[PDB]
Amino acid sequence: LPVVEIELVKPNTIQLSLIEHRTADTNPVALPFLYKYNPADGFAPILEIMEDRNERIKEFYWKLWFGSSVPYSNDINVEKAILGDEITISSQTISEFTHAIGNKCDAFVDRPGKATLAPMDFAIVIGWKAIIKAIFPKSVDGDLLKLVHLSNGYKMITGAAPLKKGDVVSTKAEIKAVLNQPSGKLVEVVGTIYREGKPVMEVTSQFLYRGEYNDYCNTFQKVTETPVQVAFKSAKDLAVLRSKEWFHLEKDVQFDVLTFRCESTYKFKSANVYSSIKTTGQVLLELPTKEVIQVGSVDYEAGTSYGNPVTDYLSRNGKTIEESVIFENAIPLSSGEELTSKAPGTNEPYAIVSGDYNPIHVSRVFAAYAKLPGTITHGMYSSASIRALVEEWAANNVAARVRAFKCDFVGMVLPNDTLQTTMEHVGMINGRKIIKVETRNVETELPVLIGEAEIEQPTTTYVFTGQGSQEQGMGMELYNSSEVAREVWDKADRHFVNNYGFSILDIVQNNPNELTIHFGGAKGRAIRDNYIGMMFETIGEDGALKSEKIFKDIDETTTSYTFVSPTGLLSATQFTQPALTLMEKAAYEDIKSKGLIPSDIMFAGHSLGEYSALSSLANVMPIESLVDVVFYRGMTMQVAVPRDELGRSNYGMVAVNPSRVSATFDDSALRFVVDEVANKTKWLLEIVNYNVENQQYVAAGDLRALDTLTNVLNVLKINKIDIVKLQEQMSIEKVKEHLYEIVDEVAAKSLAKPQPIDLERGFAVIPLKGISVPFHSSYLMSGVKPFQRFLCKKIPKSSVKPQDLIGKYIPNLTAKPFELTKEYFQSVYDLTKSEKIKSILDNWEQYE
Amino acid sequence: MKPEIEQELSHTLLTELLAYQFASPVRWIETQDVFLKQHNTERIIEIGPSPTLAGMANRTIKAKYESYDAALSLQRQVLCYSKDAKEIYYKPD
Amino acid sequence: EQTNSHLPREKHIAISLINGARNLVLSGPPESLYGFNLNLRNQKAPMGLDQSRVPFSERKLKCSNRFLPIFAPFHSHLLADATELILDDVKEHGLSFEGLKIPVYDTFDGSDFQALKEPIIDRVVKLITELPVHWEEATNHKATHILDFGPGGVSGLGVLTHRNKEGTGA
Repeated sequence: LPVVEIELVKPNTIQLSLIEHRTADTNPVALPFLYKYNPADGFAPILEIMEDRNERIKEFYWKLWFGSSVPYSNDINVEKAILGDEITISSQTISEFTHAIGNKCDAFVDRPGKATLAPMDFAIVIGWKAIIKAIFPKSVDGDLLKLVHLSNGYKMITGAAPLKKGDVVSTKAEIKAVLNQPSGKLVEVVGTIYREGKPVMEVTSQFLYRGEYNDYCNTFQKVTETPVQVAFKSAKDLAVLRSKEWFHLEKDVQFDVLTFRCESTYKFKSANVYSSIKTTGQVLLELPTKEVIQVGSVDYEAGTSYGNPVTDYLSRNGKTIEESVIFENAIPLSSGEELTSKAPGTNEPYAIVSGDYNPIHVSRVFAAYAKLPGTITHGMYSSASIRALVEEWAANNVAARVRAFKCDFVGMVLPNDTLQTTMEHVGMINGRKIIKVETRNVETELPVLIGEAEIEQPTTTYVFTGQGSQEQGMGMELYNSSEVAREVWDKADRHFVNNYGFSILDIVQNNPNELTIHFGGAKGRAIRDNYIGMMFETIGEDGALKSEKIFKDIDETTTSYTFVSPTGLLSATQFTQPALTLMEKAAYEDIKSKGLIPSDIMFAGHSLGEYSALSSLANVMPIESLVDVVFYRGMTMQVAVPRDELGRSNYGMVAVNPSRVSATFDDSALRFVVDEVANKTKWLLEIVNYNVENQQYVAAGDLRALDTLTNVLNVLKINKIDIVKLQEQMSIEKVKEHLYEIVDEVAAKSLAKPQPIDLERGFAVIPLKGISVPFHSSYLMSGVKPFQRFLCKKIPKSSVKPQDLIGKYIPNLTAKPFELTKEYFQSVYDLTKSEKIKSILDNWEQYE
Repeated sequence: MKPEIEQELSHTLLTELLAYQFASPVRWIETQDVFLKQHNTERIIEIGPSPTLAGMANRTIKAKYESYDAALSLQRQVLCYSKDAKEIYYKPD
Repeated sequence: EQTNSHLPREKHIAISLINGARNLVLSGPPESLYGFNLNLRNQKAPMGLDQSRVPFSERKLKCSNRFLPIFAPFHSHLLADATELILDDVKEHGLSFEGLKIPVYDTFDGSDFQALKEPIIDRVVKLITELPVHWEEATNHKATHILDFGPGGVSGLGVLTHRNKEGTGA
């Protein structure tokens, strides 16, 4: 076919017609060039008519990328965003595209019983005819032919669903950067792709009208600033910025630290003078209720400046809220040569799929006109290739894990070239993995693609330990090494000593056996009043809500009070569980400081880690409230049991291994055993811990029933007569008496020892040494109302951000994930017979 | 549910949940079977002084979720903050 | 069944070929088969374990399993739709075989193809795509010498067919 036509036109003018065929409709289109013939000079007989050249090139490219359908309209506003067009993502298009890029990721090939997924790189297919319309406007006038695609960047909106094969998808894109660099006219466009109105992902492309341009009038730039966090400590600082006429606060509230989220709008007048700067942004204040309220606005505006003063002032006087936390030493993901790819043979299959008919990649003649090495591969193809590479070599072929990918077309690749890439994990952000890549032309070793990808972590979950694992020196290495961790021990103890009169750090570090609180001068009295104010409830036989005192030993006369724990204060419940929640929250916060937390995490805690959990992941409470509730809980469950002269109880707790008794001893075995041994002796005995099936059960109750049971489990082991093995030997009722033939003989032994019976280790029973309160049992059910009061006044209702609790939180009361469905209220209320939840459950309709 | 309605609901529900947790048995076996089956979590990170739940999770895997992981080709990796410092911080030598 | 108890029937695993008594071939999605052999690696024992000193009935099962260099889930439901497409491509052309001369034993049923009421191609395709392979049942011969023209040779079907009919004098 004709690809080149040189012919005379109206006298003394040559029209070099450069023809291209493979178009949207395969209709051949001509690129009319004009050259003036000059017989007068021979040294230069023909000079090209340079006037109106860019327009001839532009209309050509317009017919190319859009087809002769839409009239070439060059009058595009730069300011307004450019609209795309609603397209239906069908399975055929997905298949063709995946084949054109050679992607094998099975999430995109149609499989039964699973939703057909589309590749994230399909957005450019969706958004090309919207993206490229941004380089057409008259103000950005340059050699369209020498255009070079510099860099591309994908970014899925946090929490956006990847594409399916039925999605009705539209595209909106706006142009951001038009700046005359020394190398040419850079143009950056960002495309916010939509799905039923909600934006799904953002694509940031980057072109370059190579050459030279001095149109410093039609150049500009819009950039959002990095959110900076400035901390105000002295009193001048608050006046320092209040002097700044560009700073303008609208709320007269005191503030300690302020986060500045700003954006700017530059307009240049020369290489470095800014004909205008309009930089508006918001200043934000972090309240202890974790609710962020804007204190005021930032409004700078000037002309012929040399820098943005607001940004500079933020830089030197404050640190940014940075997200890309970098390792000190990057790690190579895979080592060897297994990361090698190869360029295609022809770029036409990619062109017809991606709608990019750029004749640089398909025709020898254009590729020669731009003096570039030949029909180089489509840059977008080279992007998608490495993307599909890392999608399996970095995410183990899990498609939804990649959430953002950006790369820089450093070099060009001619077809069929063999490309080797390296793959490196360097940093972290928001809990997702930063992976840096370099694709070098393996036969020349020069780099071609330097990129960056944000892929998720494996589905993680965080559990938090309970009490019993305490020991001296918890995290003290971390406390001495992690600043952000030290800032929670220091934030907490200086709350204790100023409100309870002891340093938790000293308790954890040098665990003593006794602590003497002193109510000294003014602030000494200002502490013992706090102790006095602690009024807990234990429902007695009268049932009256007896707002009774915890410390009957503290009054208006007691000058000083002493705690004693023979084992060590670090073992006393009211002191240990604050230490545990502190060390756990310290570790969690130090980790979060490293951007190590995925967004889709599920969390839970074992009877104490629960508090250190919803305070950590859900931040329902600041540290100062958390320590108060955990200390108050320790004391409440402590004084809840009437003690002996030594402070000890007739109650206890025991851990059992239902496997060491007999292989036939199932979960139902020991729970039926506890049911019978507690229903006969009329004592209180419950299994409160369902830790491991048939390996770890922890039962609680009065020491009498606990020893009765630790003996029934010994005699059923030496006899190997299991209650389930009696189900085929006896009926359901005559086993209830069969165990009676045994349980009385050992109840006699339970009464045969001194009533505070020191539980001896059974055959498969390992008691809880150190504690004597049957927590998680119905015995403590009386003391809940005071704790429930304490909570609803220590937990600010406004701090509850429920979106992170639904499904991500697993309570220990109700092991199914926390979620506010009517059935969930039913399940919790039938388990606790509460009043507050059944009240709202009755009038449930007040939900929608 | 309006954000204010569900906030009231969530607040009251959480308050009562914690309050009665204090005196109701911890249902940790089924909690493990939730966060291992209903979610199929790969990395289980325990934070505390000692891996009391890591040992509490390895046994659950070896007891009830071996055929399930093999059927699904899941390589569950348990990690505790006590010993697995280099592995949780993704900066392991 | 242990493996399929965890998966839907679109990842279900089924017996594909029966190459003999203790020579079977499974078919299914490669990741599912991978998990299956993962179970096996647990229930199995290493080859050099020396169970000589432990009595017979309580010995650990020993096997040898590895994927065959095949790239299609042959003889399964996984290709059940391809059957109609292939026979449609047949109808597209004049693809058919006339009356046979030597009796050809069916692979799944074990019957003769000369006794076919259908054409043969429509039968052989459903025989390759969906139906399993009962080899020794299909090669229930009355035969003295056997010639394999298939691939592999020393690693081909010939060796396992030999081991199947070791004492029958072929």
